[PDB]
Amino acid sequence: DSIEDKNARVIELIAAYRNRGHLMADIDPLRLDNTRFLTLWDLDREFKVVQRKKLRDILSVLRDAYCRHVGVEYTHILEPEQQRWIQERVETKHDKPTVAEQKYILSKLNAAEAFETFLQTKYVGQKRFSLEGAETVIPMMDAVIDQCAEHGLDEVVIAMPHRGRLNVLANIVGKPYSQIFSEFEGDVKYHLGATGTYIQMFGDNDIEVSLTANPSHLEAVDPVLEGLVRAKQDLLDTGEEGSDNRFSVVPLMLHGDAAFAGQGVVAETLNLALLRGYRTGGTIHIVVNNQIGFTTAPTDSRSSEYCTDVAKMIGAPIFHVNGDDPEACAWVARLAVDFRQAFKKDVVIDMLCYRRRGHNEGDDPSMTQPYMYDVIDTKRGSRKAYTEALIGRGDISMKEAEDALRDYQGQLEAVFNEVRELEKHLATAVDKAMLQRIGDAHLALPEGFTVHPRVRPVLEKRREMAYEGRIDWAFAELLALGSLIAEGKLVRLSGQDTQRGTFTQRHAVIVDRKTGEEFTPLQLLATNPDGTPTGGKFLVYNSALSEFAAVGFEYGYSVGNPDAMVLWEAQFGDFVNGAQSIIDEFISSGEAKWGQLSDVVLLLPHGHEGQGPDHTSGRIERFLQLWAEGSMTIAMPSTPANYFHLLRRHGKDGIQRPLIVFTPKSMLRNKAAVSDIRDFTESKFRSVLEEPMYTDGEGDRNKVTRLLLTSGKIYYELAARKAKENREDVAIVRIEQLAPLPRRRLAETLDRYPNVKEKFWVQEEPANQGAWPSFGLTLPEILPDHFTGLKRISRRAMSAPSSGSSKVHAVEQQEILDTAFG
Amino acid sequence: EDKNARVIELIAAYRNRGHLMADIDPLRLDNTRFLTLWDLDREFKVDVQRKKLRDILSVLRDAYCRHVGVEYTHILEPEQQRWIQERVETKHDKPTVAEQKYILSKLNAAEAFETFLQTKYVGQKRFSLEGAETVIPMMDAVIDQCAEHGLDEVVIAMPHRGRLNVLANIVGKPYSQIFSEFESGDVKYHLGATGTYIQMFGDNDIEVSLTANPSHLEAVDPVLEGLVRAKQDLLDTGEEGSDNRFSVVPLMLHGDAAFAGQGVVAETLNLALLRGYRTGGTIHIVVNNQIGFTTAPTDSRSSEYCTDVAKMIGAPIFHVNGDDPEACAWVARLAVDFRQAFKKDVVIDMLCYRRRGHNEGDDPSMTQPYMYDVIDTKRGSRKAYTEALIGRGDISMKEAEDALRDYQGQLEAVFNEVRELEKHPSKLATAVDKAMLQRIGDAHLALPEGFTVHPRVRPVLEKRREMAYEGRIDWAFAELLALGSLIAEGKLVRLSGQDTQRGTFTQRHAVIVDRKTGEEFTPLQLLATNPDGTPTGGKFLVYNSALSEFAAVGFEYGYSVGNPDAMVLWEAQFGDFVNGAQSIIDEFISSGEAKWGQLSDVVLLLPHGHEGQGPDHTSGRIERFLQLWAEGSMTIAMPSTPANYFHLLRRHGKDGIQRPLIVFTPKSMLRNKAAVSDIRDFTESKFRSVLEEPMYTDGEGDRNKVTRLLLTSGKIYYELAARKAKENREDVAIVRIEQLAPLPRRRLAETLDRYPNVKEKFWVQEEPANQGAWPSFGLTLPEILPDHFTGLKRISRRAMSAPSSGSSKVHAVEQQEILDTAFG
Amino acid sequence: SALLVVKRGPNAGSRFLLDQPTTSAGRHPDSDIFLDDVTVSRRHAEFRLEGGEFQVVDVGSLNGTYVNREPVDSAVLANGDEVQIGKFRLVFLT
Amino acid sequence: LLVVKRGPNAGSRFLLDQPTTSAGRHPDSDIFLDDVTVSRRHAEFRLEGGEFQVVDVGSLNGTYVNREPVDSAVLANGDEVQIGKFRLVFLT
Ligand SMILES: Cc1ncc(C[n+]2csc(CCOP(=O)(O)OP(=O)(O)O)c2C)c(N)n1
Ligand SMILES: Cc1ncc(C[n+]2csc(CCOP(=O)(O)OP(=O)(O)O)c2C)c(N)n1
Ligand SMILES: [Ca+2]
Ligand SMILES: [Ca+2]
Ligand SMILES: [Mg+2]
Ligand SMILES: [Mg+2]
Repeated sequence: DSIEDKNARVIELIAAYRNRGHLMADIDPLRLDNTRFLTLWDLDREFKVVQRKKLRDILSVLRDAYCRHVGVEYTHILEPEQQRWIQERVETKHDKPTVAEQKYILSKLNAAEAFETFLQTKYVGQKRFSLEGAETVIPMMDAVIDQCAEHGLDEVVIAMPHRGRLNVLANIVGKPYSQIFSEFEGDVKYHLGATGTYIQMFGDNDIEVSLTANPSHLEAVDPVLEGLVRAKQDLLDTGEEGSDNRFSVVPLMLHGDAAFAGQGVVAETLNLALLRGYRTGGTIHIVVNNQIGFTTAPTDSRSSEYCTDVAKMIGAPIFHVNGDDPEACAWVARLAVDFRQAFKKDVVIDMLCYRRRGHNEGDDPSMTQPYMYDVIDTKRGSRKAYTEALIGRGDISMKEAEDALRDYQGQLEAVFNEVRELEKHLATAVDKAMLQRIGDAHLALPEGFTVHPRVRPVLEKRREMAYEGRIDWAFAELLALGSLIAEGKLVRLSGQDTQRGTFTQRHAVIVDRKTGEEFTPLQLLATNPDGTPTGGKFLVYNSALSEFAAVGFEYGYSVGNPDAMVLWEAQFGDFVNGAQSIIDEFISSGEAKWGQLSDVVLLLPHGHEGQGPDHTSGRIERFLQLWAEGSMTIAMPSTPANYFHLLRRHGKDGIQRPLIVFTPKSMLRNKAAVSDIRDFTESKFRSVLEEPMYTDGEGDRNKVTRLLLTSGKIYYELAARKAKENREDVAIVRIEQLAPLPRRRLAETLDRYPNVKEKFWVQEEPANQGAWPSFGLTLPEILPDHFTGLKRISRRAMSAPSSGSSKVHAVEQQEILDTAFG
Repeated sequence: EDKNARVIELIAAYRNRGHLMADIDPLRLDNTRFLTLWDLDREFKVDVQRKKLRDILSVLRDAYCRHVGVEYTHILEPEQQRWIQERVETKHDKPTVAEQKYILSKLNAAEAFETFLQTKYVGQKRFSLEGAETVIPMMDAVIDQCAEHGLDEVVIAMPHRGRLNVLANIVGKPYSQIFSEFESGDVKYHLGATGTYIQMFGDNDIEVSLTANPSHLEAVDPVLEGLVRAKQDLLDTGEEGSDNRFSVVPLMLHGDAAFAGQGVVAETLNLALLRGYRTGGTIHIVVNNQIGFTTAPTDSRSSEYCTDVAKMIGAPIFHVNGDDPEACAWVARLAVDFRQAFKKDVVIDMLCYRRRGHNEGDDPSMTQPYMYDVIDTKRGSRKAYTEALIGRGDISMKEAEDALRDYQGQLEAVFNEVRELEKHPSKLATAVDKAMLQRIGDAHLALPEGFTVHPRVRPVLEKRREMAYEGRIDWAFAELLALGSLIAEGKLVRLSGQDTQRGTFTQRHAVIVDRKTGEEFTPLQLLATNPDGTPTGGKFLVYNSALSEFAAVGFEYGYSVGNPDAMVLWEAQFGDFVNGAQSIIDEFISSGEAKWGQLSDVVLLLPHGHEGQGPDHTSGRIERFLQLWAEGSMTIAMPSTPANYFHLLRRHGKDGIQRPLIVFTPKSMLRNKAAVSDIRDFTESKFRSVLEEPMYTDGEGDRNKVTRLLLTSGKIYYELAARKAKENREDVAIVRIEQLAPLPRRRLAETLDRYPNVKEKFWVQEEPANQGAWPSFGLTLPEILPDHFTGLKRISRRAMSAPSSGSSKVHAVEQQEILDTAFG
Repeated sequence: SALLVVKRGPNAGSRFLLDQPTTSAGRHPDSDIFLDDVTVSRRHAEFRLEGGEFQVVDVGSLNGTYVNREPVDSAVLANGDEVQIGKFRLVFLT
Repeated sequence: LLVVKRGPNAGSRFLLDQPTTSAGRHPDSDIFLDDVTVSRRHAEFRLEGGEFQVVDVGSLNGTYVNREPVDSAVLANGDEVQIGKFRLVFLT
């Protein structure tokens, strides 16, 4: 072998360390895997790298950069400038931290361990939430926040599971012990949100630090955190919808090793990282990798080398770091923030540590992991180990070690003392000009814009509707959103193909036929006729093909900005069961559990049209089952004007409560399902609606002996059958607001039909679905003088939302109408 | 020296990033997509060979920058990188004329089928494969390569696009069945199918099947894996087999926007190498038409490729030009070879286009004018491939005419057939004998020689032998008695879930770990062998799952579909986390039989009960499962005794009916000393859908003294019974409904008739008034049994927006209030 | 008079008598030997009998006609020969 | 006189009119500085004759005077004293 052959192997060796050195790094503080770890004469031979270096010197730089307490994964990144940035900061001789910095890390380890000792000594059942063996996450998190403050950023928003939460609250968020342990019994405090101010120890800046609320459902909060941060960024005019590119609100997402690899919402949330409608300018992820998930070993938890491998999905750099090295942990945390600031992309920190105690109380973890726990039993605490390492290296004197010990005792006294002291003692109507302005906006096209020939009639029809009436559902929605933007409200609308609309009805964004340029007619309403801004905005997006992460994000966004109108639209309501964890754990229940309020709107296209069991139902029955007084508003409007007033009421009521709307599909193009101008200018939301022959016509309510109560599009088919047979003995009353039940309005309406001898709840849905399961039980109870004897007319009970046959659908639909008028 | 360093770095640059420059897009939408000249004739040493720079560049550009983009240097295993490198960095032999004509025959059938579908029926545009027809010769090449390895079956999962095309041209189903009474569209877009594939050029046949699926994109991915795993365990191949062939292959199809956005994709990839879930590698095909309805890829994903999630498990990724059917078939064969060599997932990203709009009347130029102006210039895949063969002189004009006649005949074959088509519960004993109980008890102490039991586990083993011979059988042992007796009778039992080997509440110990070596021992596996040494045919497959609910529940549903004779149980850590698998519950478990005729006997074990641990550690949402139920879809139960749970599982496993079972299981009731069963309950009884208090059935209690009846289910029974005993309340009786669905109407009526002096009836439950069994029972009981349940009142927690309060003190106050009201 | 037995294909075991001057084999539903598969062209092959001699002729199929795994335009058949038409394998017997 | 310029109690004033004024996390401190970065016994403000002196009494994070670490320092009007994350200005 010649110098030419020797060179080729040296360049291949340099590449091998850059690509795979992380597989040999000393990252495990337990050293469980023993098997984990050119000739000798070539060591003093020089090689071109435009430097010249001896092979021993090349090896020394490579082993220090890639094979000590930090394992770097970055050659998978497709952007070469990002690879070079990491390479330059990792392949250099590092300046040892100053004694003041080392003592500061020790002070944080003192506070972390003193807090855990307090928690495990004072209370029962705290073992499951213990941070013992992972305490280095406290100086790590502190280094993340300090680095964000160093960049002069505005806020760090944290999301995390239970492990170390109270520790984080005290030692990171800075909440007093008297508030954390107030009436402490695990506790609800493990789930609550918090805010505080972080002050740099060595720098000139302060930064807000907050923590979002979350359920026990590991990782479900990940997309909620992203939406909350985006909402705050939009308010601060930073990031994607901001005049600056600082993304000055930082998501800091904490995870566990087994949950990060197994929960699909992790991948869904990473997939939002660079999207125009969802990007937050990069998240800082910290995985508390204690190499166990309750009793489960990593080999049964994941199919890859690392728990963090999913982050390779978006080309994020990954830093595997030894939790027994708090200096390497703090350094990795600062580098992660710097990378996030430089490239506005996610960084993942895999902190390798251990779980000192059993997962629960009384649990002896040597039952299922005897080898791991025999090794853990030999481990000294992170604080004692770091104190001893500082003495050994001569970084601190024995007098300073004694100072550190007295500091630790004082940290212990401080928390016991404080807890000891605590235990002792409006119209939604708009004027004609407003309707006309929104209509005219659809034709106020930019100079030289080419409308698609199939889109142009929609624009012209909207101006026609705004001035002359017969307003359809899709325009009534834009009238609601547009009038809110003109009144200074931020409106955020998103979902799958939501810009155009699944049923080609919305056209919130129109595309130039020759250039592809976009035009948003409702954005013109963000400017008053005189040219001044209203303060309003239209943020409309096509989401990713997600339900869990997308619904989570919109819930999060509404929490981050309570003054925003936030709407998420399902392609068909049948796909919202993909976001069941957000509905159950956040939307329907967050106010009662955490005092956390949300005004998020869910739009669920619903209706029996013979398109099958996945294109028929938004499961009204599930949302009604989840409901309890004051938790959500649930509606199925039958008219475009009533939908318009429902959205405007929701946006202007000053109440933060989720709204669930079962929206139409074929009823979008039903010519009978149109509204008059008067319905927008001189009316309000109608929780209960009567037939126009009684309110506007000459119909006689006294002739009615059979009352049909219903909701949604089946109203029009019932009304048509009544008109066909000239059935004056039958009346159809619509319940527009399904929850809260409009008890008073419903009673006052039914009293206007004195000769009614029988009442029926009519619905398209199977008997075990729709509004019947809750209404059949609740109506005779809350209105016994009106609804005792109430009977049901519906499709038979089914294990699916509908039949899979359109012919069977049509036969069943006719059977309901025939029974209603039989 | 500086030149060699550049050449070696250039070789690495093509291997790592050549795929970014490859000609993979048939539309060429992105125009911007695409050492000196004297160095081209200089020789350099390469891995040991000597080659000119121009020759190195030529091999690299042919391997990495033509119609195939290879992604493999991310793979951590160097032998896997070398294997790909050797097959990709070689001069390839052009396909023979017979092979090219075979690909053309498959393109003929694909396009003829699409022409038929778009011409005969309305509303077929949304499911069109036009612009992606090359997926048919690609899939055919995958299956043919699997048959070449002598494998047993390929099982396909896919969404709607091209499904009927796949049914006809891949599965081999006749047109008279595919188009029978033809109308998400027709139900046939969702149904399962089986067929036999015969190699055109080789000696083998291979079974080809297609699993059923809902419209929920990607939800079927973990169902496919479970089904494949169950079939592999049956054929004694794979993880739980005597051979390592994994002779049943998952073929998973996807769309570009769904593959990147649906979390179940990552959850399913995460199972790929797990001992309890691995299927020896899935072949993935992404039909990447660079659009998702009206959405552009930039709003769909945060990465260069829709396939980047597969990097999670170090899978090789092949981006291939859909306008090159030879490159597509070659990539398909190489993917099968890699899957066979390393038992790992391979992803094929097939770049193509969507010729038509995603819906009828929908002009896609409204939202994508540029893409559709380019698509309008594209010639069909078949015409393009036919013309290319003529141009290159691979086929004569006489053979092109042969191919055209063949195409016309493929068209006539489908039109003619459709025109002609248009013209035209076992209830045997679940009781076991004493010897059976004793054998399962003794198995817990029949430890391997030298096995060191953990000191806290040893009393559990000894208590089980004690219970087997003497009684007071607890819940955890009764479960293992059920599973053990089924294994002794020759049944395969698969049990899994989070920490299911030991049990979340440290109660199961299905697997015990040697204190000194970490070696595992499974006491119930000893029941797979008869006393005489012969096998029973039974097996115990028990695993700790990944921290997933969606993929894990999907897999277990899939497994039961794949092996209907298996006992398949999935256990939730707490029933409160099963809402993570809501799409499987709604789209498969509760509804698959009525929608597709697809049967499943999967068991869901949901730990449930109000104990003051908060809203995420209290409820498996009984009310949601009762709301989903309709006659014959599922069995829903909340047993109160260990023997009744034992009989419920044995009835479920022995009835010869494939129907899911939902069990609301206990937590603190596991250690309730009153919640124990006698030996006679296992040996001389059966499952009891309705249970009375033992003082009336076995004691001297007088039913005629009862004026107030308390109807309930689950653990609250014991608190009600203890309050009755404390106050000697002879005027009150407690009846348990053990089987919540189907409602045991006749047994409940016969039981209530035994209390003639009852003046009032109450449904008592722990759950909030809008949860538990009250919303369905409050409505159904007065209607199905009006002479018994008219006037039925509710005693429960108040209605709540969450399953419980977050305070244990509030819980305790509410629990006492229910008991006080029940006996007030 | 001779016989064709299907050895591979969905109709394996099926027998066809060759006792007329021309016997058509293809995907056309009117074929004397209807071979229903996408790998078989509408008009694929013909079995032509003349003076006790049986001959297989490819009549312009896409996937060709094989006799003892060798592609042919036309071939004189002999007892025991394997004929391949698409995925179908037939044995010719006397 | 000492005024807190940085810390949760910013704007709080403390009079130095005794021979020794303790500053630390001990709840009995003359200047109670409640933060994890402040040791139980951190610093002392000593008055001898006409001069005011700051003395570090063995804290972990040290005592800084005008951004420099000190064991002891004679204070002068306008000097900034750092005790943990707290920043105090010394005024005459
Ligand atoms: C979505 C979800 N599924 C299941 C659980 C039950 N659970 C609680 S802790 C745990 C293991 C967590 O492992 P890991 O993510 O490594 O975190 P660690 O406890 O080790 O910090 C599980 C399965 C949960 N809380 N959330
Ligand atoms: C889980 C789920 N969410 C939403 C939909 C609605 N949907 C039907 S087609 C479509 C887009 C599919 O895009 P892609 O995956 O690229 O497949 P393509 O139609 O392009 O083949 C969507 C959102 C669905 N069927 N499933
Ligand atoms: Ca509101
Ligand atoms: Ca069964
Ligand atoms: Mg863990
Ligand atoms: Mg697509």
